[PDB]
Amino acid sequence: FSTFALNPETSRAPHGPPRGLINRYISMGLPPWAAWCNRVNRHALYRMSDVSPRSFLPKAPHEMDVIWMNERVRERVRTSRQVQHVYRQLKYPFVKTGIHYSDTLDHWVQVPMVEAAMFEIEKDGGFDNFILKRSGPELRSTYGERIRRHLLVRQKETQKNFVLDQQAKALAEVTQAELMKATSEEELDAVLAKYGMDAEEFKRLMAKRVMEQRKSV
Amino acid sequence: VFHNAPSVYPFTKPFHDTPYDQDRGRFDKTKNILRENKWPAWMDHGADGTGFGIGLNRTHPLSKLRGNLRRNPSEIPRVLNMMIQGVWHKSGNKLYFRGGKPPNPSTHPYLTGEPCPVYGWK
Amino acid sequence: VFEEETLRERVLDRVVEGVFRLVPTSTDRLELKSVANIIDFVLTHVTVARKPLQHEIPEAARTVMRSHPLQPQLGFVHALPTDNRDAVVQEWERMHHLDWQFGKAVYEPRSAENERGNLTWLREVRHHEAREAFQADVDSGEARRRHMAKIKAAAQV
Amino acid sequence: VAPWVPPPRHDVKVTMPPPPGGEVGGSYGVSTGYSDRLARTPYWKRMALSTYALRMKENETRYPMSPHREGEYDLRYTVTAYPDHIKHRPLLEIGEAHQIPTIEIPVIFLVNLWDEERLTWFGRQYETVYVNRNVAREELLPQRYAIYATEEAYKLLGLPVVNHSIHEEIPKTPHAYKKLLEKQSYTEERWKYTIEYLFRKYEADPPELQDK
Amino acid sequence: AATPGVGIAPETTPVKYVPEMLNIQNAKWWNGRGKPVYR
Amino acid sequence: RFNPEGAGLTRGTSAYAWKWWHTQYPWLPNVAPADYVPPSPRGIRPAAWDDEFAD
Amino acid sequence: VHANRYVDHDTYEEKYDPHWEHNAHLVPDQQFYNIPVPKEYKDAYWWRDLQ
Amino acid sequence: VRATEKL
Amino acid sequence: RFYRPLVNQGINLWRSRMGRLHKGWTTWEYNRDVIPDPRPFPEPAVNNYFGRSRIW
Amino acid sequence: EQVQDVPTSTDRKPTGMHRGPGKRQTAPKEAAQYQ
Amino acid sequence: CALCHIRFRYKQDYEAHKESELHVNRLRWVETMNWWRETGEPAYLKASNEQWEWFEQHVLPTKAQEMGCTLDEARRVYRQAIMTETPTWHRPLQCPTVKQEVQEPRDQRWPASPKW
Amino acid sequence: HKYLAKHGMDYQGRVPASPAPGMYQGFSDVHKILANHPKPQRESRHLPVMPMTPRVVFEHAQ
Amino acid sequence: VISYKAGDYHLVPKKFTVGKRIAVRSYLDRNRTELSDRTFMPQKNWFRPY
Amino acid sequence: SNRFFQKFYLRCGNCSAIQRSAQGYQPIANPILFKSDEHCRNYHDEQRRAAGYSGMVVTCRCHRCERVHSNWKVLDAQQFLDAKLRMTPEERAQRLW
RNA sequence: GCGUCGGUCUAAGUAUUAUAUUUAAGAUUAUUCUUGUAUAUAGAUUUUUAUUUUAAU
Ligand SMILES: [Zn+2]
Repeated sequence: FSTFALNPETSRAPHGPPRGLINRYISMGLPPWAAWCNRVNRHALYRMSDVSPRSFLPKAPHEMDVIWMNERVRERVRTSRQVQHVYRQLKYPFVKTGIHYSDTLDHWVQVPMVEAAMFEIEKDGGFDNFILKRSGPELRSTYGERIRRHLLVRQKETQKNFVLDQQAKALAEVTQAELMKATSEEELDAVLAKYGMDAEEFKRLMAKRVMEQRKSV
Repeated sequence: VFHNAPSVYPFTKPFHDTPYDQDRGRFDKTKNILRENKWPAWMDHGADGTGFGIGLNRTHPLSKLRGNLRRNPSEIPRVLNMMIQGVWHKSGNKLYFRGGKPPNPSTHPYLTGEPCPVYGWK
Repeated sequence: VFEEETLRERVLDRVVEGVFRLVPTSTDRLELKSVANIIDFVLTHVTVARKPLQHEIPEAARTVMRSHPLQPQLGFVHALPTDNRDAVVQEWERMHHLDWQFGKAVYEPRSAENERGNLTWLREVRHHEAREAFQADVDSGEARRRHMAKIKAAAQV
Repeated sequence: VAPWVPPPRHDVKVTMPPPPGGEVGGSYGVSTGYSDRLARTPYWKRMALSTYALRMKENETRYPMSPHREGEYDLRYTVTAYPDHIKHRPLLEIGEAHQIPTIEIPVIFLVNLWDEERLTWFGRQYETVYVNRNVAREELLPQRYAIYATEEAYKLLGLPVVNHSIHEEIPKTPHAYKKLLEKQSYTEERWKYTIEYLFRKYEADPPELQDK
Repeated sequence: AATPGVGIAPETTPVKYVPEMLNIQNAKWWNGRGKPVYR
Repeated sequence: RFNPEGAGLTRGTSAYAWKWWHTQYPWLPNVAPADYVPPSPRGIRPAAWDDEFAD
Repeated sequence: VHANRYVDHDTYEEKYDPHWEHNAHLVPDQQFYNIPVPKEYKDAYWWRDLQ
Repeated sequence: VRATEKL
Repeated sequence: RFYRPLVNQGINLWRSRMGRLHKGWTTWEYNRDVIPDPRPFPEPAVNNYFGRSRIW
Repeated sequence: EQVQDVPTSTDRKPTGMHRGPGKRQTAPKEAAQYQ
Repeated sequence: CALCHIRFRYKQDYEAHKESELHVNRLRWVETMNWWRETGEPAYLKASNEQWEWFEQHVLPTKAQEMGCTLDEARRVYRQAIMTETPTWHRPLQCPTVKQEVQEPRDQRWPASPKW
Repeated sequence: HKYLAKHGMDYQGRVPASPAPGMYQGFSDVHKILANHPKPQRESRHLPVMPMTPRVVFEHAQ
Repeated sequence: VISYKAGDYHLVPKKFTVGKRIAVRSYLDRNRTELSDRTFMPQKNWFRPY
Repeated sequence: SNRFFQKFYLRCGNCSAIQRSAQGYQPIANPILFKSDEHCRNYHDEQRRAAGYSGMVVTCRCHRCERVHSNWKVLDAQQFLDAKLRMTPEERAQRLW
């Protein structure tokens, strides 16, 4: 605290250790609400220096459901109106209905999450990634563990449904070397009978494709 | 600690009141469902009108037969009520314990077989 | 409601016996008394008729999927979470669209995947194109060199 | 009863205890790790399996930081082993009003999308647009028109990695946001702040000397 | 018949009134059954 | 106090449903005999429906 | 134990992956010594590893 | 069937 | 130190009127921490009885 | 500033059906819209 | 008056409503919103276009040679994202006042106040 | 209600007592959904036998 | 181009939702006046395949 | 706010030039005419810098690419030595000072 | 406690109904007038009395 109009930033306290009472509690790390304590016992400046927060979880962390990212039900000590009674109360976070679209499982999915999760989802690139880079005891949800499983399947199904495109392109490539000439349409049966990729399915499928050449023009 | 249920605040809280609900505990009353009991039906209510099969049927380890002499903490409240109260069957005759010296379920001879109607025991 | 015998026989010989040439047992003829149930009774005994799809593969294409480098992991279906309990208490919960809700998902086995925006799909199609590029070395032989350059960096030291 | 009590989490090093739990992924609250594999093997054993050049690599003191939880202070040197409360603070402090205003996030459009009401473009293909937080989540992402503009999203698509600092800091007050709009207007849409764009008005004659 | 004494909180905020809110002393050696759970 | 054969009861539950309430067991869903297997696309065609009709 | 198992197209059973057992995280149990699960599915059991 | 559809 | 607080007298006496329900007991005095035993004291688990109604 | 003629109201239907002080008048988010 | 959710109990004010400070102000607001949609917005984001595309053709060519890079690459160094503009999301409207009013002692005191 | 529906008339006769075999088969404690009569029978033709409920046996014991 | 006028998708299908937000249904919104066709029309059945 | 001195080591994202930018002593808003919003958000904000710019966009001008942006990754000074000690003596002239 | 009556309720129960009350059934009748609660109300208070509540010196 200094009184000049324009106090340009500087390395150290320009005018000695900052004077005032509230500067006395900031010089020791406490927050400026220590100025309103009537007793500042060695436990008090421990209690209010936030060494370890007096703040807990509504249900057991092992049995928690709604995704509370990094929150507790912190109690806020209020001082009442005209006659200053001091009372305290437990303030919760705001849980929104998280109705997201996790494109891993190509469908909306709902998990109720605190506002802070609805931000850290978007900071993580998607809803699913926020489920996936968090880990067990960190993402202490239960719904988050039911939707991580579907996320872990419906990912390892994409990877599986990918290698299809590498076992299919292998066939498609290696069979083209036997669809080389249109000499015999009795032979196009035999090459198809070779890879057991029947004609009646393929013929019209290519037909629908040349029609699709006409469906897309 | 009433709210140990699946946290769903804006939706309907399934089961909420039903038999199978959450948020009612584990070792609770209201668990008539769980009427499934390993002990055979006939030994907790007699095979016939006279409450024949009624009793506490200790069983041999090897014997596949299942008896209702449990000692789990959830089952001793009824295993004493057999030894001190006894059963007053709705037919008028007092069952397993009817007089002075209360039985010793753990010194019973082992359950040898379920009762039959035609003979006594299969 | 096809209840009175005169009405059930007037429908059952015509639609389930006549049109479909199905024949219903006695105990099912009891509940087979509505337009809703007539439709289902058929739609079970005709669904139990389609020859079970025969997974028959040729040989010439078979040796392709064997020698092909990239193979499928193919065990994930079990990782899926189980919801086993009394069929009612499990089903009473889905009294409404409690289906996609609260970390559940009606997993219908999917055979093809949308490729647009699908992170986990582009997350590997590049990792694949990073495998075809690394694979190019072993084809030409710059891998063996760049690998034989380590041991000659790690020998004289 | 516990048959096969599990081994400590990160016991993989030959002559120093495993790092404390929580840091490896476990239960916080204890500072000093300990593994009965290490403490039972006599000293010479622990000095047999290791050469001096190695212990100086696992003696290694990463003093304030934690070698495992990258970016956070080692939880055997804090006041108490729990995670750093200060870094992971809930977005609302114990007394403030929730006046976190509407925030617009950047999304990478994936198809040339063309509004039919304003008759102009929500976004070209593969260009990041700042869209609403509840257009993106509810209309742009579920259909495959867009994804988020994260670092790795750029990596997956083929675009030069750009750091939008997506929600790097959320503003808890409108005028605390309307400053963040001024920071983001500079880094992202920088052509607004060129000596050529501050002078479109004047690339030619001051208008009072031109014809009519 | 029973009583939690806490009074059932809203189904949304499951816990109001921890016993600490009243400056209660519940040492295991003082009243016995004390030690709370949010701890 | 229950009435089985009550023409409500959803016809699957007449012993599971004497419990559950007076205000819920009408809604107790239909599930299965718990041994009825899904309709199975097996190949057993009715004894005399035959092909031509089956085809 | 059947997750991530190359089905071989002869016996249609899981091929013996020698790597699998290394990406496997033995989750303990009471009626089983130590059930092995692949690494990716390890966090769903985060409570039993704490019990 | 996928190799079918490419052609 | 933990300074003696003067619970019985002074303000801490009247503070009960000044909106303070729970006047704490001095849990710094008995602070020798060894458990008491409840006045409905339990009798040991040995079956004292030796009548004909002795129960297993 | 020439744009300070903000109409001390707004179209938004007042939440809080019942009645009370502070209804149906401008909000500092709406006052920045018209501005 | 559904516009402002007003049931009228007293006559002779249902008449004087149409020009009441509640109605006439709710008239202006629900109108200027139309103004924005009717003419403004389809022209505002018109000019926002016609200056950018001006830039990326009249200025960015020469600017890309300053980075020593290709022209297409700079359109991601001079516009890392296209922060379009709405009524709901204007950053400020005016650059805050540069010459701030000069502080004084408490109650016009002079030459210095001992109090705050 | 089963004669009226199937015969188009009021029964107009003394109804048989002793409910027919096969009626009230899901009921368990009939005793009210009946007179104090026994649970009628199975749907059989075997000779009538009292289902020895705990009650019937007591009457024997009187 | 891919036209889109907004006011579209609302992710959840238009039945399970209010304007936005999936709506709650809890066997107390429902009447007992449905389910009263059971007095004549019997409930659905699972006919086992022969 | 700020009361205690601390120097960070900010790493740019455009050139990765690890430049250091300190935080001097800026005095508390006056307690004589107290203001509860300006104080309790001065303090809570001070923990967020003291914990290495946790919830803030960092806006300092680079020294290598002379321009002011918001792309800095705040390096804890043992992630900095991880970087500083691991650069050939020439690139220390390029990325460091 | 029945009836009458007042108020509430057409997305949990049938508005000749069920909630929520005041009275007391049966038989005659059930008067005059309003300053406040309630309702309605229009940024709220302040204003404001179809029925109801309480009132009538
Ligand atoms: Zn730089």
